[PDB]
Amino acid sequence: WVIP
Amino acid sequence: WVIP
Amino acid sequence: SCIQFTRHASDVLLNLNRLRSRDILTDVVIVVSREQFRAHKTVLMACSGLFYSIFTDQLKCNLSVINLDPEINPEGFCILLDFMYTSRLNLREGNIMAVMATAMYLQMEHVVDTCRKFIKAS
Amino acid sequence: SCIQFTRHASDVLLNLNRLRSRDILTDVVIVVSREQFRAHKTVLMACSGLFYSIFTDQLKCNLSVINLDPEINPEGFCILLDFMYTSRLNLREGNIMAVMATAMYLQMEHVVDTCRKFIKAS
Ligand SMILES: O=C1Cc2cc(Nc3cc(Cl)ncc3Cl)ccc2N1
Ligand SMILES: O=C1Cc2cc(Nc3cc(Cl)ncc3Cl)ccc2N1
Ligand SMILES: [Cl-]
Ligand SMILES: [Cl-]
Repeated sequence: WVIP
Repeated sequence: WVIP
Repeated sequence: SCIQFTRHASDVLLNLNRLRSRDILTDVVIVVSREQFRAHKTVLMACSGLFYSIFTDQLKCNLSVINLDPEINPEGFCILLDFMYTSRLNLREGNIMAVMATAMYLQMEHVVDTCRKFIKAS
Repeated sequence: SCIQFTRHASDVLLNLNRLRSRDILTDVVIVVSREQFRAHKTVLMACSGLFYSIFTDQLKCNLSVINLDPEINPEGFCILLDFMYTSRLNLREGNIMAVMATAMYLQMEHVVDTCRKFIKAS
């Protein structure tokens, strides 16, 4: 999971 | 396009 | 010896979401309490262990309406349906409990994992 | 303020390809000369300008069989159908001309672009  |  | 187009999967999902927003080729309505959500069975199956089981059933595969368990929160479902079609999860303090419970019911293991991690941190 | 799961789109496409290999929820047969290819209309639309136009047509959207132009090569179509469901293109010296022609007909602009680049290099 990432910060888009 | 890449070499997978 | 194939070559690969890096953005292909993302572009496919983006176009499937555009079809969903325009209600094109949607073939099922998911009923969550009073709320109704139109979708594509194949996308639901690709994202959820529960929908995968439902639509591989020789009788349920032909249903145009699926009613979820009355404990399921429509907002939690909506957030998860958006994630299915975009890879983006609107996880917030006020919805995390309903999102985790809905992801557990829908069998969306990666969402369950990040919800458990985010709850643990607080 | 969403979070994003990097592998989600690829995982969705992988599961759609698994459904295709098992002939699950396929809703159209594409006829190319004597050859037949089963697929999901939504995936075809998401990948091809031609299928997007066909299945948004109020009459053609309801057809279970689509016949391609007799000039279309079944192998070129097969290579492109595999690319639609995997992001992987089996581009070879012996098939590049048939793949480019089929991608132009199907309106798959990124495939047309790499075929033009690979031909130019030789
Ligand atoms: O967390 C999850 C997400 C998920 C998706 C699917 N859907 C498929 C799985 C396979 Cl092997 N082939 C085809 C499909 Cl559509 C099943 C279980 C789960 N669990
Ligand atoms: O090279 C290409 C690939 C492609 C895909 C699609 N399919 C869509 C486009 C839009 Cl805007 N919304 C929804 C869909 Cl399914 C149309 C044209 C082309 N050209
Ligand atoms: Cl997931
Ligand atoms: Cl393309």
